[PDB]
Amino acid sequence: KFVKINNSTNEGMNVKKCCKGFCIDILKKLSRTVKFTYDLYLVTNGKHGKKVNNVWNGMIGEVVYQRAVMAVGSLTINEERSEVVDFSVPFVETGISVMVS
Amino acid sequence: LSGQADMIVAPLTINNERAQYIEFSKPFKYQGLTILVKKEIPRSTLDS
Amino acid sequence: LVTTGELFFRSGFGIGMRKDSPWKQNVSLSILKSHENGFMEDLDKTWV
Repeated sequence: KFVKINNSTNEGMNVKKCCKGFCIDILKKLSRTVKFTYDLYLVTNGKHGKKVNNVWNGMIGEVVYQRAVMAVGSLTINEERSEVVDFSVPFVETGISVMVS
Repeated sequence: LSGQADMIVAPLTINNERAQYIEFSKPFKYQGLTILVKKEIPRSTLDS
Repeated sequence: LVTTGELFFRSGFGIGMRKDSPWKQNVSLSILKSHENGFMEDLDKTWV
């Protein structure tokens, strides 16, 4: 990953901290089945994707500019995103709901 | 994989055995498969 | 009758196509746009 050095300093050391969960398991299974190698890393600026002045805040921004193949994670299929990048078959059904109590 | 063809608009479940020769679009209805069973009138009505 | 149990082998339906045709991108984009517009939800509610 990338972490900024303190707050004022603009430097940073790319420390190593392994991460796990749901989608990482499917990534491992895909790597085993297709027999390739990966060097996955976390994002730096912003989170998810939101176009602003023809600029994307990472995630989508790091795949549109041919800087990182594939974007493995929690990405929702949308209308504008599918026009810039190319998606694949969904594996988990989801949408918009409410959480009143 | 024939003549007239040219599209299919019907319930066509996505499966591995069918995705090689042809390809589908984004699904327009998510649906699994369940079990449908018969029903009978309960006999615990205290009729006797 | 009643439907019991839980969903398994969850998947989705889809419009078919043959090999590679120019209609693919337009059809997929139109389906996604309709899905996000609530038209599909309203039509499904009305007809089901």
